[PDB]
Amino acid sequence: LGQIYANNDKLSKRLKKVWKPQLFEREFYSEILDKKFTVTVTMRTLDLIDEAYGLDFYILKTPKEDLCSKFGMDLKRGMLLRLARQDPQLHPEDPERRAAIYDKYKEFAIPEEEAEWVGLTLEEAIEKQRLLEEKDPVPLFKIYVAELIQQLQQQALS
Amino acid sequence: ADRMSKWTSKRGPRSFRGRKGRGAKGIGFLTSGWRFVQIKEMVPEFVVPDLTGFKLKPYVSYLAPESEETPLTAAQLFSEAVAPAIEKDFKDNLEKYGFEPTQEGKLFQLYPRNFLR
Amino acid sequence: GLEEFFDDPKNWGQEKVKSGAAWTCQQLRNKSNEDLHKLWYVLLKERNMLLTLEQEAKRQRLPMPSPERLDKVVDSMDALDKVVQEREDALRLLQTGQERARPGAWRRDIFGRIIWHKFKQWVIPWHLNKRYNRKRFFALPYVDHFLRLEREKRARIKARKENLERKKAKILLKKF
Amino acid sequence: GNEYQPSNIKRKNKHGWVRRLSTPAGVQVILRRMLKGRKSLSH
Amino acid sequence: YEWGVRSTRKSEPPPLDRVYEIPGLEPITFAGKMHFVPWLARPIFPPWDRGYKDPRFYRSPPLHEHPLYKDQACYIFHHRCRLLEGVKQALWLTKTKLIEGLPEKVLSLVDDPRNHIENQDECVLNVISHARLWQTTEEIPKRETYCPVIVDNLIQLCKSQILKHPSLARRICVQNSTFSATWNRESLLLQVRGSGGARLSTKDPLPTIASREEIEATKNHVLETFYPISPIIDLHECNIYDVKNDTGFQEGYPYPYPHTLYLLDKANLRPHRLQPDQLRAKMILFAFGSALAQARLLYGNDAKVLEQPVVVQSVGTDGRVFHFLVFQLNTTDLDCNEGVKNLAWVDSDQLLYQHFWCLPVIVEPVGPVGFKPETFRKFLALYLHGA
Amino acid sequence: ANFVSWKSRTKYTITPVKMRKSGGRDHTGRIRVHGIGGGHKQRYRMIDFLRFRPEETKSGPFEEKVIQVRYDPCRSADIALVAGGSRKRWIIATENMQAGDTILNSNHIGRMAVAAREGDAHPLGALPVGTLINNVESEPGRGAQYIRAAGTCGVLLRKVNGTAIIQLPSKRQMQVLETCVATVGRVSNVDHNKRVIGKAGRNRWLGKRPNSLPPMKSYV
Amino acid sequence: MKYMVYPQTFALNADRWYQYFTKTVFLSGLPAALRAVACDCLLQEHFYLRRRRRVHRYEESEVISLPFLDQLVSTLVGLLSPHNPALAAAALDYRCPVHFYWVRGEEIIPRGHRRGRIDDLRYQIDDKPNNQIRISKQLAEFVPLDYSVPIEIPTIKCKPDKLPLFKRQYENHIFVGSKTADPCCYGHTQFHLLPDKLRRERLLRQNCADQIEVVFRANAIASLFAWTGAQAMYQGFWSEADVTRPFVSQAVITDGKYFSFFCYQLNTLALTTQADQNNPRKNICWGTQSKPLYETIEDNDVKGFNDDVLLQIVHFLLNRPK
Amino acid sequence: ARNVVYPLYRLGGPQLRVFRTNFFIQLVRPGVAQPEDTVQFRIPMEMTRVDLRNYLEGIYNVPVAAVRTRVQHGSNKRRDHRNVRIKKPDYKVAYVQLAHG
RNA sequence: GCUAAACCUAGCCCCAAACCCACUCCACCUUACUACCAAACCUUAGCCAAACCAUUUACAUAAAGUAUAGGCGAUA
RNA sequence: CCUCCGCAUAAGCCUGCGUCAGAUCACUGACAAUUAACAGCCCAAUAUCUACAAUCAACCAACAAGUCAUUAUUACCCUCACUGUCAACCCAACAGGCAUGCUCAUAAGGAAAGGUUAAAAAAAGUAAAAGGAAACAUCACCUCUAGCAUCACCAGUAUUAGAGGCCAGCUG
Ligand SMILES: [Mg+2]
Ligand SMILES: [Mg+2]
Ligand SMILES: [Mg+2]
Ligand SMILES: [Mg+2]
Ligand SMILES: [Mg+2]
Ligand SMILES: [Mg+2]
Ligand SMILES: [Mg+2]
Ligand SMILES: [Mg+2]
Repeated sequence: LGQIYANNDKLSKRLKKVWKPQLFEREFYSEILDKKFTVTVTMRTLDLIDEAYGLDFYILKTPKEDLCSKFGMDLKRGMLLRLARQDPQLHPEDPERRAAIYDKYKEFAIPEEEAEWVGLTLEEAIEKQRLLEEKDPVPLFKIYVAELIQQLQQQALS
Repeated sequence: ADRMSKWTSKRGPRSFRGRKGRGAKGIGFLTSGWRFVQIKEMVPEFVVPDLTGFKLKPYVSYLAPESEETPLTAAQLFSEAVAPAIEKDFKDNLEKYGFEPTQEGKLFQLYPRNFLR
Repeated sequence: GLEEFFDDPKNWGQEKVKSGAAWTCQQLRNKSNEDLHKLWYVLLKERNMLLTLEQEAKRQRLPMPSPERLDKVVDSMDALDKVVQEREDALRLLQTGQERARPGAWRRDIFGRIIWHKFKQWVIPWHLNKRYNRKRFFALPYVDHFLRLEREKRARIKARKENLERKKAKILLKKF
Repeated sequence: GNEYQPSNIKRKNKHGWVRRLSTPAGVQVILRRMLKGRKSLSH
Repeated sequence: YEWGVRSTRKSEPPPLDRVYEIPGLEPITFAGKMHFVPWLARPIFPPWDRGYKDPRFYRSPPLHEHPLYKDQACYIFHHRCRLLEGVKQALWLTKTKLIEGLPEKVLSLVDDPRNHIENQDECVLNVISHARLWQTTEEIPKRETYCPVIVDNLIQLCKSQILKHPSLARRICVQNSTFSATWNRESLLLQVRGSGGARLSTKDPLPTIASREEIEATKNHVLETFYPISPIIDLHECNIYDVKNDTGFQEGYPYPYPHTLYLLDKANLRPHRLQPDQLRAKMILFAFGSALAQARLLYGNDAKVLEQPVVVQSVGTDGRVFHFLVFQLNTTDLDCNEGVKNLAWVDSDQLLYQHFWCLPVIVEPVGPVGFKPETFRKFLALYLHGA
Repeated sequence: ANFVSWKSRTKYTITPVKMRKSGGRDHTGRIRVHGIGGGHKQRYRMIDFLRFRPEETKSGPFEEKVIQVRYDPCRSADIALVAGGSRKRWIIATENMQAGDTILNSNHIGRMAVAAREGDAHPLGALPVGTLINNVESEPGRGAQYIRAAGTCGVLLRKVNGTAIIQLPSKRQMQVLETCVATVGRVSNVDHNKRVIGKAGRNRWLGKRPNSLPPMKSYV
Repeated sequence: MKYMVYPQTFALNADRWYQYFTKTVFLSGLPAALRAVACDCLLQEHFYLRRRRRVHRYEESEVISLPFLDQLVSTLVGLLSPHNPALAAAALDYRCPVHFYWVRGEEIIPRGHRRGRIDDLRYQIDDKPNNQIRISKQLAEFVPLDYSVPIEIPTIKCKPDKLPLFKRQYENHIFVGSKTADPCCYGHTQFHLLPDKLRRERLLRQNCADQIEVVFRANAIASLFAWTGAQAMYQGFWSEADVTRPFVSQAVITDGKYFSFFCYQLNTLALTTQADQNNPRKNICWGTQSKPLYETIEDNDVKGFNDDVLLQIVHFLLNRPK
Repeated sequence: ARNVVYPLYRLGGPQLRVFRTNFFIQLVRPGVAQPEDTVQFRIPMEMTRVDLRNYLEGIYNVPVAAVRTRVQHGSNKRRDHRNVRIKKPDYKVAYVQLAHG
């Protein structure tokens, strides 16, 4: 979203211009997720996929800032949780293919405690953390029973 | 033309005045032909005791002493209500002593309330 | 009968009636729940008696015989109701551990502010409740500016109050 | 000067709380009245 | 060309959030919260069913789980059915021959002047004037008010002759009586569900009209079949039905035998009001229906030719116009197109008054005009049948 | 705005439908078409322009009967209530169509031409070339979009393999497939053109306010 | 605007009030194959007729009891036509309106721009009997015109508004069941049935079990005064030209199961304060208590079938003009 | 009771019961002539006709036969020194006709 | 000598310091203050100055109004 | 003596000539009231039905084409709650306006005159000798554009749709 001078001299009308990229519905095959996605993509993205030698590398290599898609970051969390768990659900009844795919991307091993939080927005992480530490409160009956059996076991040792 | 006045039921056209009521609670529901069915169970029954031979008048005599306010905490109610049964059955399954984990089977559930007042 | 809306017919026009104390709370914590139920109806009928006597007092343009015992009966109904709520609360903390009798949640309405939302009872679950889903419990970003403006209005009122307190203190030290 | 020809349906439908909250602009109307400190935010 | 534009149709939900496509991960939705939030994902709710049962929120099973969903479509004939081809279609569905004019057996009841209410012109003039003018507080009564009151008061005039004939003390007129009768016709099953005013019950059945020479003479008659109209137009194609034969009554009922069906057309609007040919068709199907149910109550569900044939007559009206019908049901083997046929005598367009002046014109006084009492002679002939 | 179109009924119905005037306004309540609005009220009779439709569990050609030739407020031609088998439907009337007339809705494309009567509907392969037709489709199964107003007619000019060429009343020729159904004869209510409105009352009663060769086209 | 007197009324003790409005003395009392046909109608409506749609309890007295009473009247006017030829030529109106409009008393306007002015307080009864029988000739009076009777008419000591009685303004009608051009202006008998509100089951559930029979009695006085009174207006009498002969009609009113019988003898149309000065005369309403026609109906037949109730129906249908 | 959330009734549920009644009542003297059976009361706004019947039946053992209620508008026309309207509170009135004569 | 006149103290302003608020009960996005049924982001523009207006036109200290930019002008 | 006004409902207003008391051409405070039958407030699904105007409706007469309807199966048993009800009133003006039903001079509602004098000028009314004036829209027509379907045109289809143009008499 910018402006131009009308015939590339500053002494003409300053009038505003939008430069839109060229979009292409293409289709990809993530080997780690093992799925064909239909993704709208640009020519520069196809070029970066070629330079990374695959969409799994393109997603696991590119930084969150640089990639700049929520969907690409969700693919990244999907692949990283698939690598962080060494999931048998990649290719069931084909363990050699699983171990080959998992050893191809051994470079990006992240622990599972970190791979869940990858690419969450701040509100979505607020939600996930809200569901972690939500609990039904403990009925004070049980707390008072614990304290009183503690006290009667202090009196038992007297 | 007033904004300051409270919007009450006395105030609109006919269609407005019919809908809005005061704070009273619905007892049944409307049916076809605008025929109100009253449901017996939605009407509150005033459970009222028998006051015969009852020794408490509305006032207390001024000759009664002064005491100290001790609000009933759950520690106290646990102590007197539960603590003898645990002391007896410990010197010799928590549901034995008047505890209930759930209360979905219960008529007077404590959270959320179903009783009134 | 209807004669329970009026007191003893000997007391009519006596302009002073000896009534005792109110119930304090600690006197009432010694009574059973059946006994507090019955005392509730004793005080209830007494309260209706005194309210008819007030309204007839204003009607006949006269003063009340003794307006104090209305204050005492409201005092006792308040104490009794508070005791019963104490026992409900303590039992609720033991059996469930909740603190409110009624559920709710901290939400955040269209106006950006954080509100304790008290839940209501419904029959259908919330996702297909057509009227519940018209309420917005989120604030869009055009609200945050007004949140900041409200924040600063509160800060100005607080600053003015605190400063004004210090000025009054200086006047007290000049006067004494 | 009989320009105001009253009805309560037009008044609540034009300027009530629900029409005010129906749009973002109207929510900002309420917020300005709430910030000026007004006793009536709407009809 | 399909009907119903897209703007009035159920709007499609927006397409799912892309997180539901990624195989590994659970999405984070606003279902943890209990309200919409636009920066979380829209969750997918399980199909909720109300556990208990409440009548004002009942949602009935689809049209297969109904315990009588017969695949073979039954065409039903209720009282509202306005037929297309008029009388010919009811003659086909009924398997009957038509005979214009009432028989001499019925009209000969009022041959002598002894079967007459005294001053029948004055009395019928007072019934017309009462219902059509003097009846209610309104200046003109609508057809809704005048129609059943005209029919009702004419039946009271004919009821006043218990003095001359004791036998009329053995007939009542019931209302809100709903009969039903199913029969097969060539290929597909038919049913009449009869819900009309004033079925006049008797203890005694009506004596038959047609001799066996005429019943036998119906064999050489052919039903005038028609085309392109498949002869089940404007009936109600129902799949969810029950084959049943109802006389309208429990068994062991005094006054069990239908005499006259007084069916009327009391709708205020000309669009609503039945056309007189369709009125006649409705009478043929109702008299056929009640007579047929009488045959199934007396003789089982046996497709045969009846030895005691049943006769049920009916009077239908718009208010000022009368249509008489005598129906002679003598076979129950309906499905073939041959053998003996039922036979019916009609009176078409027997108006008893051309017009009624409720307000005087300025010239013509208040009252009816074009009064012709031969039609009440026909009415009173039908009331005195079997007495 | 709260514009919900009345054009909302899903099932075909023989009854008139209460329809709502637009007033020339959009769905956004702004006048897009000047000089509409404020007529006498009308109800809409749903016309079946798919002239050959076999009914449920039927196929092939089928006869139908005209019950009533009815004036229609929603258009210039008058219409016919026409019943066949177990269904009535409103079709659009040809010039000589009486009550009681029988009309064959045909599908079979004959080897020879079909000497059709005045008001029946045939695929364009089954017509003598150089006859007046009306209610012409554009696709097999499209429904009859053209040659539809009062007294109008178009002549089947010539046909090639699986293709007929029509002359519309604007004399622009149209290339349609062979197996598209068109009805023969000219549309009814002739001398709808030859008429004097006389006063502006009738201008206002029809919902009207005051105000402020091409190439032979194909569908193959 | 005028009070709007409902005969079939929920109001407590509406009887005593209607004797005030009406100027009536209520005196208690009165001045074979029929059993077969009656039980045929009872069993016809409860048992023998097959209902398509299920008859709910609220829907009952609209569906069940109304054609029962219709069939009773039509069949008894059938069978009793030889014994009483006046019923052979008598009109039989089903659910046909009777209106009467009269003025009774004076009220000074308590508030507003018309305050302190004499405004006489008008009343209207709009009624629909279930079915009424009207004869062209008039029944003989029961008691003589200007019959003294020592029991006194009630006097209410508050505004009639206090009996939940409300005012409206609408068309003042005086109507007997048909317009004045009809030759059958006089009235024989009138059959009412109490609506679903006034069931004695509810009146026992609410503590007004006393008012049960009162309901019957109120429907007696309001309806018949509105009928006889209206008849008196069709013969030209009104409040200043009072009736020179007593007008008489007759009403069996019911709950569908319990019947009560009433006679009414209108002696005065002079109800206004101008016309109640030299007016010793008053209207008299004779009445019975309610008695059940049958007791129960099981599967097949009736049980506990009273016969005196049919005899009082018949004795109502059997009297004659002269 | 008043100012309490009532528990929701579902079809086949228990009876709604109130143990300590929240709302008081006062019987006033009528300002106009009233029938001898009638008794006038000032119900609080939320109390229905049915609640008043069961209220007098349960607590006071009065055989009530009819109840009729009207809501009375208190004036909003009287002002402060600040030209601000004071509202006299609206109140509900019950007319109770006693049974058994 | 009438009308009047006088009056200090409510409070406020500018700093500093310090990071604020918000469920007695009940009701409150439906016609808010009503007990209870099948979807957010997308360049601010212009005034004005240039004595018109058309590109343009401001939104700790010190280097420094320096380098720079600019109808190489206003100015930045 | 007026009455072209009334009385009700609607919309609107919200206690605004009820009682007690007091201050002020000659409102404040207290208390009390409007009681439901009238009117609002409705409706279990899923399918499937709804060609024949109204007009005293009879024909007759038409065009601008019209304000009104169910059936099939399933589920269904409790019942009279809630709200409106007052007034001399509203929108204006510092003249006017107002929907509907009845009454069509009233059974209902009201008062043109503070007292006087009887100047001018001004307003209104009556009488007066003799004379008797001293452009746009649009039927219809023409032109141009447009071969077509699910938000107007239009649920229309070139006979269509859209845009254009056109003397005697009387009298202050
Ligand atoms: Mg009220
Ligand atoms: Mg400048
Ligand atoms: Mg009513
Ligand atoms: Mg009023
Ligand atoms: Mg007057
Ligand atoms: Mg003067
Ligand atoms: Mg002048
Ligand atoms: Mg002159």
